Amino acid sequence: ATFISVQLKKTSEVDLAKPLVKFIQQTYPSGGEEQAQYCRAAEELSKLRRAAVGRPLDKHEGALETLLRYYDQICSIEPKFPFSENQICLTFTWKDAFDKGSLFGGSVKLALASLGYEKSCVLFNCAALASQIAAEQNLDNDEGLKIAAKHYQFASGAFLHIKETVLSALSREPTVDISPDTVGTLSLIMLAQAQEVFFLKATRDKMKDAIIAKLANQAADYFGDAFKQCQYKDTLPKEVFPVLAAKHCIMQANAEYHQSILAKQQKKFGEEIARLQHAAELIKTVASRYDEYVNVKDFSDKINRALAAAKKDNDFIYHDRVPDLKDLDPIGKATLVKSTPVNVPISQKFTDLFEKM
Amino acid sequence: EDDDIKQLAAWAT
Repeated sequence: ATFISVQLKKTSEVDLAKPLVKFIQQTYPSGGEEQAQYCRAAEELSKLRRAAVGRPLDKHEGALETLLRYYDQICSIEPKFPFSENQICLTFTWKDAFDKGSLFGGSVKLALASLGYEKSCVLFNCAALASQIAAEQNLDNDEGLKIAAKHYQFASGAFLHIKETVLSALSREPTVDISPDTVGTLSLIMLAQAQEVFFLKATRDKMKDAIIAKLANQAADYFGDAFKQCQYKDTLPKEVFPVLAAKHCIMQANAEYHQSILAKQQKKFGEEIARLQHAAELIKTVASRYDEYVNVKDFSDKINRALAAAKKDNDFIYHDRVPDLKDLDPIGKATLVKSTPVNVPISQKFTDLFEKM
Repeated sequence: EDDDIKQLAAWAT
């Protein structure tokens, strides 16, 4: 399985409790039970940070909901202790998800006394965990399919939220990993993989080849635009560009292949041959260029078996003219996929620890 | 066609 997922951002442990504890007892004089119970809920919050961003990595829904709860909580804490004018000192330290950093001294780290920056990197990890769970699904299983489609759309929409938001939410120029350009490209990639899940669902359910071709054609568009975003950049890991380039051509070929079954059904045998020749050319390009990244052997065979039978019978029986590609109609496009908006709360059965305030 | 997209889309919910 050749799906792209994103590694989690690392962060050093922080004592969330103390800098809040003291900032509570300033505007809460009664140091006996009621108003100093926010100081115990602030203890649960520090515990939540360590649970969300501290634990050994769990590629499971349990870890994701923790991460999402913590995002939700941070959004609820921003008005309580007005963070626009700085009066609290709390410094979060996050390492860049992709930048190795020169081994000639230090990785790429950014420390910022900012709720804006923390919730950005948190949301990044929600997106990146969602992407990893999506990619580990069993796509030869209908619930596996449903999980992937759901997690890719979540993540896509979460990267997009950061894109729109990072600059405003931070004081400094962000790290590259969360900059709008990197995170806009990740968004598109997750959206591409979500579309491809719909094509795999449609294929599995043996739906109408016309529909299946339209969903593959739209996947090809999303994969095309993503690689063209990586073409002059070296931010993402080195497998990403060639996997996207190949999926672009793998998807155009699936589009042509399913369109050619529609054509055969309609007895347009010349057009079948023309579409199948297109698909074989595309797939031969991926086999020769992207052999390290994708295994395209059985599709090549399916296509070749079909092209050979098609030519034989056209030559012997039908004698249709094989059209030029530029004379064929365009395959349509069907998108079944969107970037899930981030509207807190995004966690299940969310309770604001500081809802009294 | 139009209604087979509809059911794919609603499966995703």
